[PDB]
Amino acid sequence: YGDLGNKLVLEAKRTKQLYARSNQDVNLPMYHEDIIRNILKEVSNLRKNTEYLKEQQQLGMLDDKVAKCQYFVTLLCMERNKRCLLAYQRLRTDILDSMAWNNNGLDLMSSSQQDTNNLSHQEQEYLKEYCDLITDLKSGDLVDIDLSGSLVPPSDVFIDVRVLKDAGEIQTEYGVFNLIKDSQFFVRQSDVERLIQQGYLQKI
Amino acid sequence: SLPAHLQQTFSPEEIQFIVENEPIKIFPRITTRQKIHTRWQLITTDDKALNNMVAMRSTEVVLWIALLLKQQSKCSIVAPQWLTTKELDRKIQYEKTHPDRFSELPWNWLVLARILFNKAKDDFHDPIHELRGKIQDLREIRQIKVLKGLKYLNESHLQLDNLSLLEINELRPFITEIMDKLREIHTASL
Amino acid sequence: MGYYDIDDVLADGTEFPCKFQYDIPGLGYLENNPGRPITKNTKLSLPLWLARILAIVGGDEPVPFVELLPPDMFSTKVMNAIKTDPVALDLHSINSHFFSLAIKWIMLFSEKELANVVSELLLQRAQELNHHASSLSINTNIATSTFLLKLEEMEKEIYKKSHESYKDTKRWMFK
Amino acid sequence: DAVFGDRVRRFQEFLDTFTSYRDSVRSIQVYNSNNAANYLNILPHRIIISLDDLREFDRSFWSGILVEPAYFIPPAEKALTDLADSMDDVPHPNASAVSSRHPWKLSFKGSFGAHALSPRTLTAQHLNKLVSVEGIVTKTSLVRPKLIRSVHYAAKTGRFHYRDYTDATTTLTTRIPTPAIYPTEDTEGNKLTTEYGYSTFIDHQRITVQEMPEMAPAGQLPRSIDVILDDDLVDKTKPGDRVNVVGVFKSLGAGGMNQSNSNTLIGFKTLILGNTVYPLHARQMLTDFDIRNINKLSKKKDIFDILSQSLAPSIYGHDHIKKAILLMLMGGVEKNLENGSHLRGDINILMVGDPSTAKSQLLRFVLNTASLAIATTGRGSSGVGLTAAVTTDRETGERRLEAGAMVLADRGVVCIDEFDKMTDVDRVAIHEVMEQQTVTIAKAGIHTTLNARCSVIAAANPVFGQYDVNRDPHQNIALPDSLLSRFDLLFVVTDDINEIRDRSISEHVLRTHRYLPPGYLEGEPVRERLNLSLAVGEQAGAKLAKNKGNYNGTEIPKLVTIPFLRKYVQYAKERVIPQLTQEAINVIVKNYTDLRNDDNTKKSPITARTLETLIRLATAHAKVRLSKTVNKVDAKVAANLLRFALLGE
Amino acid sequence: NDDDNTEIIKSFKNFILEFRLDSQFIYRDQLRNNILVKNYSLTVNMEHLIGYNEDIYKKLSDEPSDIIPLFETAITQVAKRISILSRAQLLNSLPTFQLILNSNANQIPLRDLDSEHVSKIVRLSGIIISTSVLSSRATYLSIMCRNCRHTTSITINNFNVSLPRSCLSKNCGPDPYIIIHESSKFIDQQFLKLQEIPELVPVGEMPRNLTMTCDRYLTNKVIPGTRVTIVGIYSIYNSKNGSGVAIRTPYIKILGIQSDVETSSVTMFTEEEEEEFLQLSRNPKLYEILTNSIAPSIFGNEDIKKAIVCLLMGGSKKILPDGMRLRGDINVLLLGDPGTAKSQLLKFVEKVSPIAVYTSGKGSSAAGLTASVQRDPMTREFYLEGGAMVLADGGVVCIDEFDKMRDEDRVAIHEAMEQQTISIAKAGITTVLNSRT
DNA sequence: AAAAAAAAA
Ligand SMILES: Nc1ncnc2c1ncn2[C@@H]1O[C@H](COP(=O)(O)OP(=O)(O)OP(=O)(O)O)[C@@H](O)[C@H]1O
Ligand SMILES: Nc1ncnc2c1ncn2[C@@H]1O[C@H](COP(=O)(O)OP(=O)(O)OP(=O)(O)O)[C@@H](O)[C@H]1O
Ligand SMILES: [Mg+2]
Ligand SMILES: [Mg+2]
Ligand SMILES: [Zn+2]
Repeated sequence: YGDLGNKLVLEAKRTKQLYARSNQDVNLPMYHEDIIRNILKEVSNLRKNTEYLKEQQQLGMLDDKVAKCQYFVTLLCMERNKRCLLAYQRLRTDILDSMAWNNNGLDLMSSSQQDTNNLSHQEQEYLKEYCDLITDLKSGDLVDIDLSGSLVPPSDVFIDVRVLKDAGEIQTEYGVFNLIKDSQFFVRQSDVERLIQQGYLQKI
Repeated sequence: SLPAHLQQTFSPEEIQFIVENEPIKIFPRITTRQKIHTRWQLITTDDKALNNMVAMRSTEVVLWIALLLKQQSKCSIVAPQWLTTKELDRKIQYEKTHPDRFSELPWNWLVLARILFNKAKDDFHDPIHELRGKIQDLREIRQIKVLKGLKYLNESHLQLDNLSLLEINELRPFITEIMDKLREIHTASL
Repeated sequence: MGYYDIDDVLADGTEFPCKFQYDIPGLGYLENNPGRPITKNTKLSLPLWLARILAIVGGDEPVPFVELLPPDMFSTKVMNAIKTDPVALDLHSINSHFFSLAIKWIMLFSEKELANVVSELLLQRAQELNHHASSLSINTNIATSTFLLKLEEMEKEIYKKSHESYKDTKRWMFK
Repeated sequence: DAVFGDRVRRFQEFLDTFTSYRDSVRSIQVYNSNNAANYLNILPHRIIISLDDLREFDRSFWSGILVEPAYFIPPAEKALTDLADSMDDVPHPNASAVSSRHPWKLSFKGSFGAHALSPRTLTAQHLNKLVSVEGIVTKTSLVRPKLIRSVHYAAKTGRFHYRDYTDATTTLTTRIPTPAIYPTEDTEGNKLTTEYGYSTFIDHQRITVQEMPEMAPAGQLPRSIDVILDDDLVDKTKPGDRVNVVGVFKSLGAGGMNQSNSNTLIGFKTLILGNTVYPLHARQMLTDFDIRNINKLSKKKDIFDILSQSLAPSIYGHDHIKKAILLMLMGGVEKNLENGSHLRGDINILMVGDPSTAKSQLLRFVLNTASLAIATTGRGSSGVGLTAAVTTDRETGERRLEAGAMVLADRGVVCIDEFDKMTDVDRVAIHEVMEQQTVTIAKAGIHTTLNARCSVIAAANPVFGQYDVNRDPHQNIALPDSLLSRFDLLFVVTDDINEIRDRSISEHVLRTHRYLPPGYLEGEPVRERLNLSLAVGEQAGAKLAKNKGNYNGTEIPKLVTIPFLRKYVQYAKERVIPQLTQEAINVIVKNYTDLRNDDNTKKSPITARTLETLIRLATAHAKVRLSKTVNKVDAKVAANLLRFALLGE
Repeated sequence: NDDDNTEIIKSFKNFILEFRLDSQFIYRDQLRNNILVKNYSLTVNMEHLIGYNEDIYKKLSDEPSDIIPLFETAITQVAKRISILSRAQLLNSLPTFQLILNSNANQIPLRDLDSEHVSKIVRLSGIIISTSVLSSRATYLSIMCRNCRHTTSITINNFNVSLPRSCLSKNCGPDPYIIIHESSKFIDQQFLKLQEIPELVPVGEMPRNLTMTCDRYLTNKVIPGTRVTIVGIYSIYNSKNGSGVAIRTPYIKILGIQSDVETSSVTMFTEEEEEEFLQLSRNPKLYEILTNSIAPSIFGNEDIKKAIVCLLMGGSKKILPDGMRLRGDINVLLLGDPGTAKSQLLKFVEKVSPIAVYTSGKGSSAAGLTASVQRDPMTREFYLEGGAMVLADGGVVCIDEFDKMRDEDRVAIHEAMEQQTISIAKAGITTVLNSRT
């Protein structure tokens, strides 16, 4: 029996649709590890049942055909439950890494879900270590290239940009940008991409 | 680049970039001949054309540099030969008289057209609306021919001699997947 | 065939008719009273994920423990209907994993008469898929949505990808 | 020109490829020849072809038939007639019967695809195309003969002349119209006398069919289309019968295109020429292993409880009500005597109870599971129109009777809700019918006795809002005693408040509402579907797939599926007619005497009718176990059921 | 004569092929997307036509019934130009394209229509009360003679022809012709009845009815009881069968229809409104933002508004393999003291619901609610006519003064609301009818 | 010929 496992897989598909329709890493859902641990306890029951069945089979009272068929059925049950659980976990890890890579490896606790408490603790430490790996990777031979930058090809050199949030004045190369609330800048494209990604600017 | 399924095909902006990384002709409005002054000394394009440049003469530069000079008053782009009414007329006649072969056109088709119509508006010797309408008619008939030819989807191969970049890009995810499914069905049946 | 593919693992859960060609005492404990053995030639609706292997192990006259009956999904009626008019037929009512299930079935059983009919099926439906994908609004009648609600689950990704590609092309073209 | 010959020879090749139709033609020929001159059924010259084979043979001819039947059907029937004329061998024929020249018109079956439509879906772009329409018969016309070819004779010439007439509705292809003027003079003036017995006449009937009300758009009324059919199948089915009619949908008539139009807003006339008819019934035959299953299950000791529990599994309680319903659906045999006139054969059940006790739901279940039944409500019916109505025919201009609510339900069962709320006047109709199972109409010069042997089940609520246990049963029921005495069984149902039963029924009902249709997810509502893939439809004994019936395991006792129960009742109502013996007679008379002289309070008074009810119930229970004789156990169970229905446990 | 027609056709074709705003030829792409989905029609907006050139609009407004067919054949000429290949020289199953118009001109009330509006384009609004069954019309007639017996074809337009006199060139009759029904082309036509809106009726008068005719794609688009906006031609047709002298009954030829419901009730919504609805559903206080929105002019009632919202959403319909039905609606009864604003909530509930009817329990009858058995005086046949509880199927019915309703009338609704189906048996008509509300 | 609304007994 593995029908419970199906309820997981179908649910995962909905999550994929959330990834597809939005085309943006945002509001990842809250885990379903309760059903997972229910499956774990029932498969532990299955495993102990297999161990006892092997015990009677070695005893000699049990019939060989019954033992072998029950062994195959139980092995298939474990295989399918493991398949469902790994199908869930692989998609979870994929979406985790996809949202982790694009925000410069900082996880942006200053602004995406706020407390990221809908993730499991194991998933949270995985996210932290992946951020560590991303920070480490661009510290090698690619120090002169920002990998986590934009991927839209550079089409124009001078653009108009409109401020979205108020701040003080920010130092730049040979200049200073005072972010007065609700103002428009006519500046270089290669100077405000970091601010635009952070959400402090608008109207590219 | 992952972004979901954006790792399999090219986005239109990438197509625009790869097209604009191509040579083009230019008539400069200024002079930068060396005194017989800062060196251009670029890495991915010959400087000797840019540095040894004199006004009102023909020279070849990359498209993005031409656009950058066109933003100021330092440029005058020369339109290609195929962007005129007398060439598009014979082209459309060729498509009309030949109902199976795609006419020969540069693979930058519709893309150089879009860029030139957007930016280089005041340098054309012909009205813009007429050229735009004729290009639309060309696109229309080529679309009809592509739709007619798409009916044959063999599991072995296919031939498309003279399709432009955008036409191939917008059709790849459908044709590729359908042919892959047919191949899988055939292979699983043997 | 992908282990971490969600559509495949969903499709593996469909139920197929089967026959116990070989008697096994003490079985059926997951379906009826455990103390009652299941007699010979007793029919159940077993899922694919165990029917594929349980009918091939044999165990031992190395006859398999179970025998798999021809499912009603692949029947003469459906073949006649699909051969008559495939464009107006709604496969979504028959199944949601029709194509993957058909591929699995034809891989298990070599039948040179299903591959050509199914090939002509999806080849004919691909043209209307392209026709609907190329129709971008500038909201629409009943025909297009009626067709879209007849589609198979595996055709939805093709339809969506084509629609997004055409939409991106139009968005770039008109600025 | 030569296209007719090409199509004829192509159809001849197709008939040569498939050898089944030739065998059918040979069989029909030999059967007719055997019926001719050996010490009344005659097979009509019609054959059914499966166009799936035609598609598998020649796609072009198949598409030509399915798109433009006008240019394709006539060559096919001509080729069939020629093949019949070559195959047959009658060296000594008759004179009048040899001139029939029946073209052997065809019938079709198989997959249609986009041509299996509904009366609402028929539009302009489906004209001149072979189609199949599903629906319910609403009304029919009269069978009137019409002429085709007249035979004329003149005494002097000795040569018999013949003239052929064709109309717009007679043939698929439009030809030059011909008037009905009898030719009475020859070219040389010889007097011609019309020769009856040599001319050709064919029956004619027009019927109308409408879309089923269930599959209709919200806030829309059902729509109707009209069907013309002649020759064979001329008097098949009746009003109130689900049909699937295959034929050609064509327009006819000038439709005001001539000068006769009074306004520009004129529409043409559309009409379908039926080729064949099939009964839907949402099939009705039984197999050998079906008989084996029925017999082996009837040999069980507890068949009646299993069958009773098999009715409406979602209704909690009401066990004896289910048993009475089972006995009613397959009630006792009718008795007729040369001196004793008529004896009633079925059983009627009446239920009265406080609101929300599952009476209408059980009645709806009985309607769904019955072979033939009609739904009726007390307030929305009128007794005059419930039995027979007088309406004028549009074609002939005369007035003819129309069958009422229960005349259509002859030999069926009629279910009535809000029985007490019906107007008192209309009740007399029931008083007329349930008395002798015959309704007599005498109005506007029509004198006829119509047969109606239906059984009536009714449910009514008491006069007060809730039943009063402390009150007289007579004053709790608004109906008069005259009609109450006719009903065999009176059942009273009350929802006594009890926490244990409340918990049980609550968990049962909550179990019912947590149900999901197979193969469909729970996030979206139920959506409509299309028809079956086939327009016309159609290892042994080792499967028991739908025999045992225990689809899901929730209890130790068995349960059987509904279609097998319908098969069982169909078999029982026909194959078994039991007889009673003296052993059951002793029990019947003893329990009647004991019940009559017990002298304690009872819900209803008893009389000689109750003993006749006991006899009918004993016969019904002798039928339920598939035995030809009545056992005393049937008498005991009938007595127990009556004692419950009259006293209570 | 023919030169002017060619000039007009050329003008309209130039308009179609040359109209562009910014960088898009809207009408050509519209034709492409219509042909791809098999919707042979085109929509023209008045403002674009006026902005392009004023002479074409002047000619269209002068004599519409003579000019429109020229435009509708120019459309199909352009469609054949831009949809098929010459191939140096077939199916050609493209009929004459349908033309649909939209406008924003000043509305004209029904009672304001008079003799000066004959053969003019008018825009007006009303309520649909009855829809006729569709009928067939001939467009391409194949005609056969009887004596000379040759073939001929007749093409018929729907705007604004009889058997030709004499034969085509021996000595045939006046009109020796018959109609060959096979190899003929037919279309669909439908009739509708329109009634004045209640708020625009003049003082001390009664509503007036009017007759409209639609054809092809415009048919089967509206249902009775829905407010609509119609643009069409107000013309007159004589009645030979039918007082006075030289009388002519007027009617309307439908060209364009706008409806508030937009025939939405499968999903017809595009992506923008879909994502807007999803974002609204993500609001964590949507229950309160909906409760506050139920009649913001009524103060104090909160549980009543919550009950009304719950009723408006409706339950979940359920079916079983055993065949039994489960109801999927909830019924709310307001039973209280006068002055507590009960009817003012009833009219607002009528307004909000997509399908709703408001009626009084006093002026009502059992036969006037479920189904009335009318009888056609001409053909003398019985047929069912819908009442008020069948018009509100799939919606909500508003009943006030429920206690003033007669006892005999109040009993017919029992089965209609407990089983959602009504059964009738009158004059031999045995029909079970569904009513879910 | 049959259904449905209205005033008076
Ligand atoms: N024993 C029962 N098991 C399941 N459902 C029940 C039972 N008794 C009553 N019900 C429920 O009661 C509801 C009332 O249904 P319904 O109106 O048909 O009943 P009724 O007793 O015939 O009522 P009425 O006298 O008002 O016509 C139904 O939804 C039905 O499911
Ligand atoms: N809570 C309220 N807030 C504002 N206005 C109210 C409120 N209750 C009643 N009214 C006012 O009462 C007036 C009359 O109300 P209405 O006639 O609808 O009362 P009702 O309770 O439905 O009466 P009835 O029982 O006699 O039919 C309206 O003009 C309305 O503004
Ligand atoms: Mg009830
Ligand atoms: Mg009020
Ligand atoms: Zn002639």
